[PDB]
Amino acid sequence: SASEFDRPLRPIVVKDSEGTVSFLSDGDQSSRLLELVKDISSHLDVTALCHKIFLHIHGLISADRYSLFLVCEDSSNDKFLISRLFDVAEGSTLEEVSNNCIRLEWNKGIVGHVAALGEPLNIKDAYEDPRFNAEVDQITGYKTQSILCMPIKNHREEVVGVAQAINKKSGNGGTFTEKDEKDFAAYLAFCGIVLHNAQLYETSLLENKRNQVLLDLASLIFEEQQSLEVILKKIAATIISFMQVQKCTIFIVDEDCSDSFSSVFHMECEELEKSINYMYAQYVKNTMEPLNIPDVSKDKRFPWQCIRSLLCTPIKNGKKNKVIGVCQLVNKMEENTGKVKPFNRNDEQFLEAFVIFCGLGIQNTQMYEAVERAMAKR
Amino acid sequence: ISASEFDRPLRPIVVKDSEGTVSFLSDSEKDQSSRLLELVKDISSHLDVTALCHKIFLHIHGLISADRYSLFLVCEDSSNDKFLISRLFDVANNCIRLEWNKGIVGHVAALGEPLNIKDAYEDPRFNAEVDQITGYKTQSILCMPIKNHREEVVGVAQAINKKSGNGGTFTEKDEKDFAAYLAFCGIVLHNAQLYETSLLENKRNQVLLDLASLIFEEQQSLEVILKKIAATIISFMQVQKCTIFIVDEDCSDSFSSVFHMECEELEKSYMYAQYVKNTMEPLNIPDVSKDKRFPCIRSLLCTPIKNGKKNKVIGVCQLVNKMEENTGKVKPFNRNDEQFLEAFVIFCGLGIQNTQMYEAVERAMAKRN
Repeated sequence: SASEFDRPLRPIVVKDSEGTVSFLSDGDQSSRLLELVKDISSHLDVTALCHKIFLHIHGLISADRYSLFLVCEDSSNDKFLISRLFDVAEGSTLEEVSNNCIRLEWNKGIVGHVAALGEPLNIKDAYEDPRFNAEVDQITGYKTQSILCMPIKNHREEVVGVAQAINKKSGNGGTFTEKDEKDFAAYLAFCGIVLHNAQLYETSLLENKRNQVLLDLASLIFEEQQSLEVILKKIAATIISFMQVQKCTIFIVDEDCSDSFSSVFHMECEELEKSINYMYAQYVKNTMEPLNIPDVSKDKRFPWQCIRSLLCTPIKNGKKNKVIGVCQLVNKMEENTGKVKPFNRNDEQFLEAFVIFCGLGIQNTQMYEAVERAMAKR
Repeated sequence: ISASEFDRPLRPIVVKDSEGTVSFLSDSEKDQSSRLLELVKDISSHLDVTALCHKIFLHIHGLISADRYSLFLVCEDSSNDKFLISRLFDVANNCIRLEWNKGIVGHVAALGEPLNIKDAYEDPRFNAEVDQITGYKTQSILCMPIKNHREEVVGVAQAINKKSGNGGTFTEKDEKDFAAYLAFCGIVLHNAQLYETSLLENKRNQVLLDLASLIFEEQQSLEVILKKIAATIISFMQVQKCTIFIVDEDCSDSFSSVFHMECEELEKSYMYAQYVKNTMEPLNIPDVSKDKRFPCIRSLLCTPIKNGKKNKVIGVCQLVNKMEENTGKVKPFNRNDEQFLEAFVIFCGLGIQNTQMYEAVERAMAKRN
């Protein structure tokens, strides 16, 4: 389902030349340093690679608590760091990676900001920092003294990661060295590269999986193109499922009266599945392009549980001109919340590809029902 | 766009499940001590295998000092038969290709040990045909293996003929400097390959995705549709003849009838099918004239078009003479070639199947008229 696909990926489908539409795209530290870079260099797996980095910074330079952060980016290009790899309280755990996951939005927090500016930070007293949040420090009676918080960038200087060290170990009540930066920041510069390769590889693995899904759904709907009702159910069921939405509603442009709608098929997302607000359908037919509305109680186009976010595409046929039906998704839901987000590019992008086959299939189902209506004229 | 640009090892194109149903969800998935680093830094950014090679090529230049330099990339086809290829080769266009244990290099490949060669005209493995034709004298030779981290050999690089005052061998300490840098190339090389295989696994999904939009466009005639099918299969797979057999609708060990296209276009309308029909499984005959048949038709792929629930055999697909491009030369089928057809057959299944049902009403209506 659609929500592990929610970083930025390439289009599923591609136009060319009044785009006919297609799928097919186109000394003895220096010494040590090395031994390390070898050790990461072989990891393409971000989880795996992240662990190995976290491990590495540890004996990289001397302090009390370390933290790694990984930049992320949903499909709407909104970014943010998360970390499950967090030094805590010292002999004291449910589990390690404790089911449990920090997440800073972009530019908030000491790290937030390191990120968003991509310059390192060598604080001597955290409490002097206006972006230190002392809530944790307070509740657990740790004393956060000194902070090393450096960005990790890929070769193009993009920030992919932040990593910081807290409270330099010391028996002279000390700070983080100029040297101390360097060693830490050297080793990171390698990470930013290796890591970035890791992200790009995992994007393709995903980019794949998405297409495998698409192929499976392709086979599914195509199995039984003999009853409109039959086939819409599978389109409807299959979508509500993968898209995590609340309703789906297919409208079939009528084959004779090329204006209005002969059949209509609805489906709520606790499964029931049977046969009254045509405004968006008629728009998207007459407009012939998709409709994405983050929420309708704020869209000046359409006289205003209930219908917040709308992503409503049109099904064209073969030869790619007549809109033959329309598809109206309603109310994407944040995964396990049930909150209600707006459809982002992902969802737009999958649907677009999906209804190409939705088209083909509905069109040929209709053919069948056609011939069947011939036979019952004698 | 040819089956043949996908001829390396890939994930299973389909998983079949406890009981019939093939899915596409596959792979269960979501000092120069300091001077070296400058070098490692520079390659590690690269996931393009070309671009990463060109880079390794340069580095090795500044790394040991020798007259002619070359770097060799291991390769691999659906069938797991490794060669080496190379387009970076000081002769100080064209692309070398060595089979697996041939040559010096192909030997250091296959043994993945280095050869440090003091005079070349002594090593058995050497041959002077080329020195001779061209007037070079090969002399000393450092040939080193490039391993990724699991110690497997992904490439070979070599340096021929030291530059010296005293006339030089290749130093106990040149070997090291080299092997060294080569360790890193191993690992980066490997990932870059890994990346591209992925990239390739996805271009595959879009070939299918495409050549399914193609099929299910109109399913209103068994004649139309098999043309569309065969036509594409022939170009895609690079064979001379597609023959689609459709099992008798009615009952059952017959063959209703039969499209057959060869590879220029349209004129249409005989054992081999049979065997698949009955077995229910793909058939791979390298040489068609050395099996269980008695006999052009040198090479045979026959795949069974199954059906809805994937337990009956709707139909059968067969092709003749896989012929590598750059040639025309005929040639057997391999895992790639099976796999793509294994997939393309599914949709073909539903494709056909669904057209059948339509004609089953064209033919209900030819009982009146």
